[PDB]
Amino acid sequence: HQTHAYHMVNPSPWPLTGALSALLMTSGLTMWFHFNSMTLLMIGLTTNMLTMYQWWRDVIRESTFQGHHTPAVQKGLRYGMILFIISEVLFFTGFFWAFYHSSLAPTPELGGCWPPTGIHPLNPLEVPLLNTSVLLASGVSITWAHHSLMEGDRKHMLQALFITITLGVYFTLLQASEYYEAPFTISDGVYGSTFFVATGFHGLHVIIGSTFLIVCFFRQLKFHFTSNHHFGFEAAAWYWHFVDVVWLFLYVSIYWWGS
Amino acid sequence: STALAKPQMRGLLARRLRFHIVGAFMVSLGFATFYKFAVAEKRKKAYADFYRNYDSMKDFEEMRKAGIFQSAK
Amino acid sequence: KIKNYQTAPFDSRFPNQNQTRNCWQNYLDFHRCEKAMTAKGGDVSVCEWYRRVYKSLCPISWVSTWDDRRAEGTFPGKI
Amino acid sequence: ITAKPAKTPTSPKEQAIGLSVTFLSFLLPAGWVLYHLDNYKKS
Amino acid sequence: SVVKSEDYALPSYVDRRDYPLPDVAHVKNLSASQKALKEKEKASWSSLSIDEKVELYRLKFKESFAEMNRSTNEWKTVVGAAMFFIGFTALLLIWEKHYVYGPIPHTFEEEWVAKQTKRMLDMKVAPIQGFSAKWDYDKNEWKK
Amino acid sequence: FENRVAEKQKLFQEDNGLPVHLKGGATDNILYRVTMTLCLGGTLYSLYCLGWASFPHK
Amino acid sequence: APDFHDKYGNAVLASGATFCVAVWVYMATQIGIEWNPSPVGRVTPKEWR
Amino acid sequence: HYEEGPGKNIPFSVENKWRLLAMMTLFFGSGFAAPFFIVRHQLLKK
Amino acid sequence: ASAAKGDHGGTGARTWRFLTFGLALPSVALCTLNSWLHSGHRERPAFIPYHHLRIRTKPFSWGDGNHTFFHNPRVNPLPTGYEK
Amino acid sequence: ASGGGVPTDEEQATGLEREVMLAARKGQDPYNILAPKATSGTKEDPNLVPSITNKRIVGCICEEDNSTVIWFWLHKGEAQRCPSCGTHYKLVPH
Amino acid sequence: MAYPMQLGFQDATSPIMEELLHFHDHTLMIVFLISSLVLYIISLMLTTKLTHTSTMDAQEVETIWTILPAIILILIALPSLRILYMMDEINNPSLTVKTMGHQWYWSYEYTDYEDLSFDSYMIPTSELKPGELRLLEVDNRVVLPMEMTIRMLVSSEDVLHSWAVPSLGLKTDAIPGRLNQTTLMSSRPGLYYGQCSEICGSNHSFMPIVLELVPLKYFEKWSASML
Amino acid sequence: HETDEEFDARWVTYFNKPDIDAWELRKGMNTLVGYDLVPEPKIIDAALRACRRLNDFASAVRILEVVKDKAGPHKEIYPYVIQELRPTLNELGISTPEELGLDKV
Amino acid sequence: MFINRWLFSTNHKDIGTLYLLFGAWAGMVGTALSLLIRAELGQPGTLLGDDQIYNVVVTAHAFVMIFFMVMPIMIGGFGNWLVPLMIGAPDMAFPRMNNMSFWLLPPSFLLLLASSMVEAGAGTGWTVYPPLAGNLAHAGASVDLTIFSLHLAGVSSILGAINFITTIINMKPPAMSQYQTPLFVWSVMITAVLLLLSLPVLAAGITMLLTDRNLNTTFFDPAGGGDPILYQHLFWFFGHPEVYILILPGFGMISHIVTYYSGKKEPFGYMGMVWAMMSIGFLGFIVWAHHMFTVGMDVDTRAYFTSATMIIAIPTGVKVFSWLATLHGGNIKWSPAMMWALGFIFLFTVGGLTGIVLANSSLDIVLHDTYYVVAHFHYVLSMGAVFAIMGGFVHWFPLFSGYTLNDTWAKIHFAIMFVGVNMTFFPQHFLGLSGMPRRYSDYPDAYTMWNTISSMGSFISLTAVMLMVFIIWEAFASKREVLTVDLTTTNLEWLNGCPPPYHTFEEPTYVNLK
Ligand SMILES: CCCCCCCCCCCCCCCCCC(=O)OCC(COC(=O)CCCCCCCCCCCCCCCCC)OC(=O)CCCCCCCCCCCCCCCCC
Ligand code: HEA
Ligand SMILES: CCCCC/C=C\C/C=C/C/C=C\C/C=C\CCCC(=O)O[C@H](COC(=O)CCCCCCCCCCCCCCCCC)COP(=O)(O)OCCN
Ligand SMILES: CCCCCC/C=C\CCCCCCCCCC(=O)O[C@H](COC(=O)CCCCCCCCCCCCCCC)COP(=O)(O)OC[C@@H](O)CO
Ligand SMILES: CCCCCCCCCCO[C@@H]1O[C@H](CO)[C@@H](O[C@H]2O[C@H](CO)[C@@H](O)[C@H](O)[C@H]2O)[C@H](O)[C@H]1O
Ligand code: CUA
Ligand SMILES: [Cu+2]
Ligand SMILES: [Mg+2]
Ligand code: NA
Ligand code: NA
Ligand SMILES: [Zn+2]
Repeated sequence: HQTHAYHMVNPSPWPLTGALSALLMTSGLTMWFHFNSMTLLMIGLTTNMLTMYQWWRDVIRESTFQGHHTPAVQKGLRYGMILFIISEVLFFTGFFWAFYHSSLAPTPELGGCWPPTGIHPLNPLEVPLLNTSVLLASGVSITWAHHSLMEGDRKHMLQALFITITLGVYFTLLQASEYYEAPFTISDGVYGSTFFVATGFHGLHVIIGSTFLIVCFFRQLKFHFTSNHHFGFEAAAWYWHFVDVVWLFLYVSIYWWGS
Repeated sequence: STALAKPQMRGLLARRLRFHIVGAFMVSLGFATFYKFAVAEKRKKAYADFYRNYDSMKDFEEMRKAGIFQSAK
Repeated sequence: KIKNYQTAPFDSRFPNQNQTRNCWQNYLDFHRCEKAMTAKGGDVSVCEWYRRVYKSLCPISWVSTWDDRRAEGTFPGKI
Repeated sequence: ITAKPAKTPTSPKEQAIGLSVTFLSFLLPAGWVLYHLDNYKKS
Repeated sequence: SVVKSEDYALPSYVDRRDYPLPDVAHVKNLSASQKALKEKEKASWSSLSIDEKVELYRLKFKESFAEMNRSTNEWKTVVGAAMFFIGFTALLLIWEKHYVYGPIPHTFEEEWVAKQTKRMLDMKVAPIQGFSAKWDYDKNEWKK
Repeated sequence: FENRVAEKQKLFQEDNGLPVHLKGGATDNILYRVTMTLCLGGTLYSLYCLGWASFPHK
Repeated sequence: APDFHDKYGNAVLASGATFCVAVWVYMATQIGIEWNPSPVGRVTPKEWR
Repeated sequence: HYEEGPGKNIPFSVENKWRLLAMMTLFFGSGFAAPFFIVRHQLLKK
Repeated sequence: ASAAKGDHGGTGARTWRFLTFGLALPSVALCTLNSWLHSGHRERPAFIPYHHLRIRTKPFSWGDGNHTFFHNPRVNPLPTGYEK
Repeated sequence: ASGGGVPTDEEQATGLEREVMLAARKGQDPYNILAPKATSGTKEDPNLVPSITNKRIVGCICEEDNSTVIWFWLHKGEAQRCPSCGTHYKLVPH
Repeated sequence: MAYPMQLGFQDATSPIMEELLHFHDHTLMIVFLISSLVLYIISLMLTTKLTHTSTMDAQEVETIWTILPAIILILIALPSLRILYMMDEINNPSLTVKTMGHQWYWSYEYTDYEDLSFDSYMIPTSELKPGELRLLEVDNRVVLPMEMTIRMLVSSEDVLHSWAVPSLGLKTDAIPGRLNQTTLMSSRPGLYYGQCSEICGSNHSFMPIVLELVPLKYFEKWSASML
Repeated sequence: HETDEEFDARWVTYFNKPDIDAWELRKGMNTLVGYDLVPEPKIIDAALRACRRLNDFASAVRILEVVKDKAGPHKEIYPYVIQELRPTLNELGISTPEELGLDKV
Repeated sequence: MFINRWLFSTNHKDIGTLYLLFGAWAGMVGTALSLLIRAELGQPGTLLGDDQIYNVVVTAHAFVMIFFMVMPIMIGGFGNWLVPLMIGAPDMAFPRMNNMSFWLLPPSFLLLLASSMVEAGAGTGWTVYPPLAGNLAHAGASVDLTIFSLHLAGVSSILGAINFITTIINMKPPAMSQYQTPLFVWSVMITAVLLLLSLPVLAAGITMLLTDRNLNTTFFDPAGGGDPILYQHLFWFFGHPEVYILILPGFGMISHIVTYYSGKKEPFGYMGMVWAMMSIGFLGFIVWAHHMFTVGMDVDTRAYFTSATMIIAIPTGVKVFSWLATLHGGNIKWSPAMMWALGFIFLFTVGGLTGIVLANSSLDIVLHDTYYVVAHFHYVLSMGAVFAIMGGFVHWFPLFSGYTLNDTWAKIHFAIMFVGVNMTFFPQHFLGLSGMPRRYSDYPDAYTMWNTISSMGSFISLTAVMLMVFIIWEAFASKREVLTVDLTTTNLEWLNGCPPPYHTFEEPTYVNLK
């Protein structure tokens, strides 16, 4: 028997299934891009979802059900999440770098101007402003959710978290609509390239963040969270704030300053 | 017989170090010049001596007559 | 005036290794000048300098591509 | 470090075998490929 | 004497010139005569014989300083074997030259090199120090 | 909803030697088998795809 | 008791050195390797044009 | 639990030195051989 | 800045709910209204076959290889112009 | 405006998390979350090292801010001393 | 060009290359000083039976280990940056020449007056004339006036290449959509060789550069004849 | 940082403690040989008498060996130290490593 | 049981062992590729008769040595084995995610090998610059498989970096501050911070290349207003921290080895060593454009990158002189690991000094993309990393295995390797100074002599590698079991015996605060 507070994890198949899912998704994208076929990719996506589901299921089992999350284990997970978020910030930094590189020194092929000749940018005061109010509002409602949880208030936690998720969905649907309405495309030179890749990765993170919030919502429904122990919720909240802040930088840089 | 005299017994390592670091330095400063005198100054003099009375047109003429050029027969 | 033209002179607007914009600017200047002069029924030959400079600096393929695109109506610079 | 005498001693003869087998495992396949390089081009 | 794997956590014996007095005696268990010797050691050491003094030393320690610090002939084996394998490498290089490599380009033929050498001198390759500087253009020969 | 955490705590703390990924019961075993079969089968298929793609169809 | 090095050290050293020198000298000089050394003081320049 | 101790904390057997030799030969040998066979493969493609 | 609001006595759930319903959601409602007026079709841009736009270096891995993923017939011309 | 429905740690914490929580309430540290405070470390006043077995590794930071830690097995029986500073440690099993 | 068994730089063809040679001598002297000092000290540490294994105080000696290297770096940086800024000074060229990299050959454009352009390909080994250099000769050399400041403009019409002539101290990457500028001035007539210096595919090894430096009058007649 | 004399006096006092135990004897010698010095005869004398109070002849011989070892290539140091210690060696009946043949490889 | 233990591991030792096996196998692949390189160059003319294949071999050589040999061995192998033991931790913070970092690597390696088997391979250089790496000059799957291989390796190391940072910050004894952790632990921490920040930038860059190749983006394509030079910035923004990533755990092991075989309880100037690694890690983020001195950058930018790059010599010098000061007064044990460490110190110094030569942008104009750069990094990186790895391997082999190596054989191996690597790489300085470009399958005739010698050298190192395998076989064949190890008081990783039990520190160490 151990006399430290750390978690020795049962031998697990999910790292291997996760790694194999990565092989399948990447070889699958290769197959899709070059050999006109989607089979490998679909299998990879499926095994990836299965891996994530069972892995995080087990983390819930280990914590809520088995009590392995001592304060020391929880503290480790805090560092882990913070460090993951930092890595995601640097990933976006590479796309912001690409945006500023292209837009600050527009080449002659673009007309030597930004936005390029033939590009008609979206009005940042229209749906992009709406998007901004939506994610900012969702940062307020998620903070309400956190305080309700800490104060032991089940109903208001659920209501605030539901509002936050609804806003996440609203942003996602607004963005999908704006993608369809946009008169420029990903193939419209470096303007389209930077716009859609940067906002597209952001949109993906909004979807991931929303999903994580939905997971917390159902765990809350099932009474998993105590008023003091709820790291899955914290963290979905940190990740959500991260997604808000990335949006603000996108809005200021690409939509506003780059228009 | 006679007794043996008392030798130095303390800081033998530090005393060895003190002695040899000066030698480590003196190689360097003594050497410094070897690359300097034998390579660097030699090079400066070679370039100076080469160009002092260098006649580029004469050099060209010799090259031209040797048949090396596409543009000059 | 400045005939005896040897090559494009140093231009303090473009003092660095990347000379792309120098070529570009002079190309634009020449064709803008030609258009302005023709609009006013004037002497195009006052524009000659910009032509000499861009001819000196610009790769032949760039000039050729730009000329094709002006004729096509797809030149992205303002003239 | 100190250690026990070998539980299963590897004699000079056994070492020669292990060494030779090891060297051949690297040399023979690569040697085969390199020897036949001209055959791969002329095919 | 006999050190066991399962004893790893216990203070152990070592012979090390920078740790002269190790944590345990070399020999822990004592025979009847060895016990009597340790008793004798409690009286004046002048009454101990040289043999008894050596035996007491050998109970406490394994090797002496002179023993543990002795030089060896290992360098001969190391340097000799290294040279053997470096020599073996040349056999692989001979094999490679014979069986893998074909002819090198015609430009290395003696007459080519002579003509190319003249052309390099004609174009004054490295005329300050490197190449043509070593040719005497007046005497039509390599400088001495 | 009723708070049933205590029931889950009892189930997952049962002294049955099962690893956490199978401790929910028979459904864990099925889902595990489906996942590993898709991964291993998919990996074999990726290798086949590599073999196919490694050779020209001029 | 004499160890491996006491018994065989001298022989390993002598044979190793002799073998190494011989095979490298042979490889370097006898199998047609073209080292392409400097022409300086070696090659007589020849009319090319 | 698992076997612990020398020769037991590894995914390969060292119970027989000759079987081990064969396995290490195949293991390091396959890695060393692979680039030569990749080159051969590419040359044979045209 | 202190915004212009000014609450602080204890940062609790009640305050954050007050902000959610009193500031955050009303801002969304306002922006939603604002968008619901500047909606409607902005005229489609006249087609010019600019070489820096409608890039095709490799066919897309869907459809006929020539349509972008969220292709909108109304406003996204192909390299050859707007669809018939 | 505000009801309950969220369980507390007191009600719902289980397994090792609960043990740590209950022991902390008693001012006890069976899972080694806290650094023990040193005694004077004499033979009369040795540092008391709890263990669930008959030996435990001690690390001794001989002087404040030493970067070097001195490590050794402390065995059941008479007090042992740090081989660097000589401060005394004694195993108290359990 | 390089010659067999060469150890150092090709002889300088331009004053800037001469500067680089002396600066390299200076730096390599320092490099030799440090590497030998380290080797000497290491051997010293390892050649005594005398021991001292108790804690050693670090701060006094670390001052020396930081300050002296800092001083040495300044002694390298000072002449290093002098040459950098001299390389960059305004010099007023008499001529502009463009070069475009291609897979796998160089083209040259001299368009100050007339439209002169041509391609420059490696002479295949089987076609070398007696005495010519394997992998280095081209069919059409870059003829240029000696003793004159020339502006070279470098770009590419496909992948990256890099236009280099070591004996002039030149290497300028050739990047599509970009026009990189360098200056060229030869103190001497002759033939000066270089090789593509950015990996550009399967014939990267086989697209060399040959400059032919001759008097202006010869350059002018060659230019005219190349139209 | 204290004189040579104060350093030596401290060490003399260390080994002179009447009821010095085996652990303290080992700790002392093992610490002392870490320093950049060969210990003065008076330190060694005190350490040898501690060996006597601890009824440990072998450690006395070992202490003499480590004196020789700490001197390194300075071959004059050990014969001098032995010289200075001879009355103590004679008084306590301590044989040197050489007299015991323990200097043989 | 086999599958549970070796495929489903949550144990830092076993996962460490997996990484060491993977890295060793990769080392054989990378070595074979290096020999093919030197075979092509071993005489003038063409050996392979296919320079696309040559370029593919060069490219794969680099990726294999960096991503599959060095990083897995140092961080995955020694990091996993040693870090938890050195801080008395029962395992890594995330022992299951740790296992995925490992298992991502065989698929990553499979993608790289697939890239080389399909079409004509990725003959791009390990830099993968567009437009050469674009969909016109490299049409088809090869470059995309290379990008995906890098994605997987990237994810593996990013998650590993999160694991190491968390473990090192969170899982020390409560009394142990960060200034009481051994230098190797520091070196892994700092390396992990560099990975965490740098790899996502690379991921962004290669993703943009992937979309240029497949989704008609034009990040790097001037036709759409893109810029090939943007890719270079993104790549080298990762790529310089990466070279420090490759050496840092090496500095850490070197500090332990030198301390140990000097018979010291501690390295000289511990806080200076910590300071030096952190300074190097920091400065490593602000120098990347020294890889781009010939792309056409402004003069002031060149002056800045020259100056910032040279400054790194200062903290690096502190480490070199502190190793020397660690040796000073040591009871020197001439073990094979000590020889590797001593070889490391001198070869690293040589390569670092040629780095200082290259930092000078004016000189780099003439040296960029020549064999002088190849010589620089095979000293500082290739020899530095390999010698630190071999030192660490010989030193800790008895800990990991419970068996001893034959020290004489190991000394013979070091000797052959030392001769081989210097014969191979030293003459490449002359080739670079005299103007021979890198990434060439053939050279003007003047360069023959040094290329011939260099290729002969490469065969000497081949003999050493073959011998290394035999030596490991001989250890496992003979089964000499470890008894006692010296200096356990200052080398905690040995204190649980050899090999340590599956579970160590189930009861944590006792450390009081005083
Ligand atoms: C391998 C073939 C060598 C061929 C040498 C040709 C002989 C010179 C011609 C005889 C002279 C004939 C006249 C021709 C002069 C041309 C000089 C010139 O125009 O141009 C300048 C030259 C000048 O350089 C030389 O002059 C080469 C000398 C080598 C430096 C010392 C290294 C040790 C010797 C090398 C052999 C061992 C190889 C193992 C490598 C060891 C790693 C350094 O080119 C360089 O810049 C070389 C680049 C080296 C930079 C790395 C720093 C190395 C530091 C190590 C110090 C080790 C301490 C020794 C102690 C060493 C003990 C370990
Ligand atoms: C282990 C990996 C490693 C390390 C540690 C380094 C260390 C350094 N490197 Fe290197 N380098 C690479 C691996 C590494 N390098 C690789 C792989 C490439 C090319 C990649 C490619 O193109 O494929 C490269 C390329 C590279 C270039 C680009 C050259 C070009 O492509 O044109 C430059 C230029 O500045 C550079 C400089 C430096 C410097 C200044 C250091 C310094 O950190 C070194 C500092 C150390 C010392 C200086 C020695 C010790 C110090 C003393 C004894 C103190 C006293 C000394 C002085 C006062 C000078 N390196
Ligand atoms: C509502 C916003 C949410 C986005 C959800 C939409 C689906 C795409 C997936 C999102 C992931 C984002 C990044 C992938 C890059 C491209 C997609 C960018 C977002 C997007 O969806 O852009 C669309 C194009 O999508 C396209 O090409 C479709 C191409 C789809 C395949 C993507 C290729 C896979 C890329 C590999 C990712 C690498 C990940 C690296 C991980 C780092 C490891 C360290 C825009 O449509 P359009 O018709 O051109 O213009 C509008 C005209 N009316
Ligand atoms: C189109 C979509 C396809 C892309 C695939 C991605 C899909 C979406 C994934 C959404 C993320 C869901 C994560 C759910 C994790 C649930 C498990 C959990 O939250 O576990 C918690 C621990 O936190 C923890 O591990 C924290 C674990 C944090 C996980 C981090 C989540 C981010 C993952 C992003 C992955 C891809 C991003 C990169 C894309 C480029 C458990 O501890 P507590 O909550 O304190 O409970 C204990 C109390 O009950 C005791 O009283
Ligand atoms: C960079 C890596 C360096 C590798 C160095 C390799 C050193 C040599 C190892 C021996 O390799 C063998 O050599 C034989 C020739 O000596 C080949 O037989 C070939 O030649 C024989 C004689 O001509 C015939 O009997 C065989 O059929 C024919 O396969 C054989 O295939 C090959 O395995
Ligand atoms: Cu063109 Cu390399
Ligand atoms: Cu760098
Ligand atoms: Mg380059
Ligand atoms: Na909280
Ligand atoms: Na070749
Ligand atoms: Zn202590």
